[PDB]
Amino acid sequence: KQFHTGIEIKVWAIACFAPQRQCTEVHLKSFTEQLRKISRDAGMPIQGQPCFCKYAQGADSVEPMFRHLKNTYAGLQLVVVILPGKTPVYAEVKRVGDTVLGMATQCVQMKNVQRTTPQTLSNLCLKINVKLG
Ligand SMILES: Nc1ncnc2c1ncn2[C@@H]1O[C@H](COP(=O)(O)O)[C@@H](O)[C@H]1O
Repeated sequence: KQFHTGIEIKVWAIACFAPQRQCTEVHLKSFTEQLRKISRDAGMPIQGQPCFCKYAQGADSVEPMFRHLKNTYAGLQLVVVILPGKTPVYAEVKRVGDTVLGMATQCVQMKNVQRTTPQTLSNLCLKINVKLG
């Protein structure tokens, strides 16, 4: 439950399973900037430039995507996964990340990317801190 120091997240990825027309590029860039600042201020800095940011659709897209990521980006520390409401994509991200490829993933809801609040960003930093701590 305690906050872990020493975490720096330099290589990370975004997979957006929410529809681009709903969660546009500027939503992603804005969400990301807000996340960079609060994680910085908290002392678990996530660098502002993700190594990869793409839209995907459907649970079947998850495993080919993570394979690509794992095959392409050495030192990949985290995949942030944006979800549009209740979706089987969540189950699949966890199956593949935790069980198949050993890749750390953190899911977040589309609504919290379209409009951030300090508290929802805080919730996310803590979930991330526990994971990589
Ligand atoms: N069945 C589901 N469908 C969509 N989103 C989910 C589901 N289960 C959990 N989540 C979201 O996943 C996030 C937690 O992800 P994680 O901490 O990576 O396990 C929470 O913010 C939830 O909103």
